Amino acid sequence: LTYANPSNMPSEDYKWGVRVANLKSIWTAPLPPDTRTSENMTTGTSTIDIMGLQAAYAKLHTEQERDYFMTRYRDIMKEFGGHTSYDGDNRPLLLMRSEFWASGYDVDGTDQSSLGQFSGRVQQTFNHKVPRFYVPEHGVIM
Amino acid sequence: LTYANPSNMPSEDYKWGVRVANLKSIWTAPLPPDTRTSENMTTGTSTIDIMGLQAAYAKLHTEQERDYFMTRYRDIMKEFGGHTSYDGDNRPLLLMRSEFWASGYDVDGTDQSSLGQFSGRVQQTFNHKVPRFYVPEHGVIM
Repeated sequence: LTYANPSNMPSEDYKWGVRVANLKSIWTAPLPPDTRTSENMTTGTSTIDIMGLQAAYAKLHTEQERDYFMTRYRDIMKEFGGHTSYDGDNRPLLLMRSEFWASGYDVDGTDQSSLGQFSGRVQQTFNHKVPRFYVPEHGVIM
Repeated sequence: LTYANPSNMPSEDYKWGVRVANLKSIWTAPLPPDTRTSENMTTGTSTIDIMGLQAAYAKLHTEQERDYFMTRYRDIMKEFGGHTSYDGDNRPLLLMRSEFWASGYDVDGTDQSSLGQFSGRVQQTFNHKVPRFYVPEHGVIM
């Protein structure tokens, strides 16, 4: 999202915020669309290079990995056994994360017409704790 | 060195002796020059034999090994899990081996002109011990 100014983002993207991804299903987490279903190695007319073939496989491997898991530098790095500071790739630092399921209770209708009818009331008490944190430089915590 | 007589070997080869190999570097221990950089398998025009290919790889393997490590019978044998007497391949038997680094000291010049000048003097005491050895047959110990 290379939006320059909020006056550039879709009305509802900046009203309620941009759309997050659905929870992993089979159809809701397809393989990367640019995912190769085949790979050609230009061969000779009546011979193939047994050693070239080998190599062909080594390259496709490196490609496949980038496609499926290391689409991120910080990611192609980690698989090298190294690490990259959130300062190497200018990524906001995730300080804390809370997740929970919100619930509530049903309200029973009791008049002549809506007796046997209910309305679910979702009241969920939650709490989130961001442990003390040392701010290296000036910035915002979102 | 298939020299017949010393009158056949180069002047300096038989004056001071034949040249030994440099100490392993990157450029001083290249891969065998006859080392294959590719290997063709003659394929059909619009099909390859998936099983033939497999085989192709088995042969190249045996070739590659001979090229890199078993250029010697006694060597292609050892990788079979066997052994060959120095009598199987008529090789001189290495009885003892000593290796060391020779050093010395510098001599300080002290006249008007060579005061601040030095000459390195390499005096190295060494010793070599050939443990007792049972001579099976008549021969020379070099």
